[PDB]
Amino acid sequence: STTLFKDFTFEAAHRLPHVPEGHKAGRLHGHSFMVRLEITGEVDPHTGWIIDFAELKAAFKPTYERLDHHYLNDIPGLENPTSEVLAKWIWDQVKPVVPLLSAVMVKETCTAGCIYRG
Amino acid sequence: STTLFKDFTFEAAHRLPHVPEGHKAGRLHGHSFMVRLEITGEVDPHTGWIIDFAELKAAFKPTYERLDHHYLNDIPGLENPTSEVLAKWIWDQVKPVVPLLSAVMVKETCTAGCIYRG
Amino acid sequence: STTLFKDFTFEAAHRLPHVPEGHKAGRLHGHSFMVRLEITGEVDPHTGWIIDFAELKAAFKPTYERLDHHYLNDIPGLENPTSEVLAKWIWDQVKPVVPLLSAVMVKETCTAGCIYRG
Amino acid sequence: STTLFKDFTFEAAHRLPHVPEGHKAGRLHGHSFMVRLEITGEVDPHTGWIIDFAELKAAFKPTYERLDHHYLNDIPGLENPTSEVLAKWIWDQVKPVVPLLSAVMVKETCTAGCIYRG
Amino acid sequence: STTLFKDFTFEAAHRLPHVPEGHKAGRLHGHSFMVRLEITGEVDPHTGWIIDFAELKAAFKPTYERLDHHYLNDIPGLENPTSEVLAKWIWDQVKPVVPLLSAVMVKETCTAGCIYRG
Amino acid sequence: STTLFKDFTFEAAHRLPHVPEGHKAGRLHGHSFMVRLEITGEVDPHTGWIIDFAELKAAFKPTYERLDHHYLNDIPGLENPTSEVLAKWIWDQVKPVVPLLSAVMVKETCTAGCIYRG
Ligand SMILES: C[C@@H](O)[C@@H](O)c1cnc2nc(N)[nH]c(=O)c2n1
Ligand SMILES: C[C@@H](O)[C@@H](O)c1cnc2nc(N)[nH]c(=O)c2n1
Ligand SMILES: C[C@@H](O)[C@@H](O)c1cnc2nc(N)[nH]c(=O)c2n1
Ligand SMILES: C[C@@H](O)[C@@H](O)c1cnc2nc(N)[nH]c(=O)c2n1
Ligand SMILES: C[C@@H](O)[C@@H](O)c1cnc2nc(N)[nH]c(=O)c2n1
Ligand SMILES: C[C@@H](O)[C@@H](O)c1cnc2nc(N)[nH]c(=O)c2n1
Ligand SMILES: [Zn+2]
Ligand SMILES: [Zn+2]
Ligand SMILES: [Zn+2]
Ligand SMILES: [Zn+2]
Ligand SMILES: [Zn+2]
Ligand SMILES: [Zn+2]
Repeated sequence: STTLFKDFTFEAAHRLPHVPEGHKAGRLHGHSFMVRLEITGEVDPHTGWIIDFAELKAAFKPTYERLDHHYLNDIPGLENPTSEVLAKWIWDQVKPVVPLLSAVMVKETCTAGCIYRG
Repeated sequence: STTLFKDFTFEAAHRLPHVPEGHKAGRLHGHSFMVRLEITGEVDPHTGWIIDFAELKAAFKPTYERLDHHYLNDIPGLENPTSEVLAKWIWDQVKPVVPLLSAVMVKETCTAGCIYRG
Repeated sequence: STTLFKDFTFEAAHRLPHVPEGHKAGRLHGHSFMVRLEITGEVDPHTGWIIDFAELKAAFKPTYERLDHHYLNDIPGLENPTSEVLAKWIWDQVKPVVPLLSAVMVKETCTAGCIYRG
Repeated sequence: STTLFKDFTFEAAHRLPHVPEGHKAGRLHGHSFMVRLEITGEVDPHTGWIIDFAELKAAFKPTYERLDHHYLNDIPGLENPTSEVLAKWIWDQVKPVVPLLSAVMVKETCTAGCIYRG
Repeated sequence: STTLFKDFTFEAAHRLPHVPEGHKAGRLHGHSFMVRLEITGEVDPHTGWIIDFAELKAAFKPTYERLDHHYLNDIPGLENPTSEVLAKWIWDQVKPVVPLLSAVMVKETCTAGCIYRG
Repeated sequence: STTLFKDFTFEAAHRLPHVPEGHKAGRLHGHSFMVRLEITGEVDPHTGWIIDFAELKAAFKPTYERLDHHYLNDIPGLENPTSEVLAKWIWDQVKPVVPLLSAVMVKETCTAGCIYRG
């Protein structure tokens, strides 16, 4: 078994609407978000790879454009943009064009994140 | 499933008591230790998260104050303070208060660590 | 000569109001900003330090709290919140309470920043 | 169960022979490679570890010396030196001298790599 | 005084011609090179910046393309491609187009590097 | 002007003898300490360098061996081993064997350090 992964970062704004009154996350703020796409599958004997890294980047690119330098709450499905909802949403957007996807990781900060799978 | 993780670092001294005579780990020394706490669970449809990262941080804290800026060998159960032993010890202290705990990782140095699960 | 520094991270939203329209920075977005404060001065023979790292952390606190998990455009003096303007703005808030401040570095992203001095 | 891991970096050149003529990986180039060896086993009740980190390092050394500061295409088995092939290859060199080995990870760049377990 | 900086990484092979016979840098190998371009200048009142990060990026591009996924020794002026020689050579390419340039840093590996300032 | 730099890390214990009664630094503890040595001089036309990175690693080794996996307080001159004192102390050990030394930086934690320059 072989797993490949590629990391991306994007700069965005968000706010959490269902947190308690005066919770710091309920104010408009932002992060440099780290996402990791992980894919599992067979290695081709000839090319020596599961899929070209550049090909994983290209598949993620339209989702990436929509996230980077944007305000996440304005994206349908992200109206509650926690790390967990974000990772599921990314899975849902990318799984159909990367059928070998087996994990998506979202880090909001250098110290805290989330991993979504199947 | 969805996993959450939060990272902490604490600064401590320790010594390994059972290593051979010349061994550098037998001398009083210290490290910047890194701990990752991992938990696995259901995402609440309303809050959009498993628990607040800050809840996690708050639960580890009593344990954190005991490790940070201390000499590990003086803590009961850490009298042989390897990473393997520390990881299990941290699991035993934190699992009772975070039942969703699914792994603890401890890194002594930037290049070396271990993961205790179940 | 001896210089000390301490690093801080805060999560915030901002947008640049004087970019041509269509410029990515003109949209509401965010970053995990890193700030480095740098002081220069005489080491006390008794304490062995210039001042305590925690004293530096404490003098920065009221400024830190205005920036962390906030929208920077709403802070007066920050209506054009570029890295350059922000480093100056922080200098200006922090120099009165830390007279040995010799530099302020602001990093918007992991790959890009600014340093302000004197 | 408990898992131990150890990280190494080696500096190397390589080119991919089976990419289309345009492709940038077909040019002679290089990377600071990162490799992680992962072992899973029983923690000895006296030593308090699975095996010494230093032992894992000493076992990887001969493989390490072949990789470091070398051109990978000249190494038998690495004539198509992708991340995937490197992972499996390292697995193959290392599993016989470290039977606890449970994963090998190779990172070609900071944001991209691959995990192998047989 | 304000300084701004921007980091880039590129993947390249090289080798050193003037080291003694068994020296490891004399073998064909590679690295993930890191370069930091630094500029110093006045902050414009309207833009709030010295120049856009993206402008510094665009000026460096023709030079960056020559370096990434290439063999350094084949580039004229880089037949002895040490960090020191690389740093000066980048300065020499970029300085004429970016007169505000005040420093070029190169790092071959995570822990070693060089800074050229004219 | 050209400057070259090399980073090292060592694992050590210390405590601060001159902090008030309850100060956490006054307890026995430890750090992964990072040290950067910086040197400044002329690049030899033939070697393409100031000195070999490995040469600087060799000049620092006897001093490095005294710090790594050791209790700093028992080293003469380090009875009060703050970052400031340690950076001056390392300068003092390293200057006589590296006349081109222009800076020593010491970092105790990931986010706080000291730079001493003569
Ligand atoms: C910035 C941070 O306060 C906010 O983004 C936040 C706070 N707590 C959180 N907690 C969880 N579990 N998930 C999150 O995304 C999350 N997010
Ligand atoms: C500093 C380091 O030598 C010492 O803490 C050390 C050395 N070797 C080790 N080896 C293992 N397996 N686990 C450890 O915690 C460990 N720990
Ligand atoms: C998001 C980022 O592109 C935007 O914040 C941005 C773009 N270019 C920039 N350029 C400079 N010089 N300073 C900035 O703060 C800056 N900031
Ligand atoms: C340099 C880099 O472009 C080249 O080494 C490259 C490109 N795409 C890749 N894609 C995969 N899947 N694996 C690789 O090792 C890989 N390797
Ligand atoms: C990779 C490394 O072994 C080799 O490239 C190397 C070794 N020692 C060096 N020493 C100096 N000063 N500069 C270098 O670029 C340098 N470069
Ligand atoms: C571990 C940390 O609490 C302790 O070593 C500490 C605390 N505050 C400090 N403050 C200064 N200025 N220098 C130090 O070395 C220092 N060192
Ligand atoms: Zn947030
Ligand atoms: Zn140790
Ligand atoms: Zn921005
Ligand atoms: Zn490559
Ligand atoms: Zn090299
Ligand atoms: Zn300390």
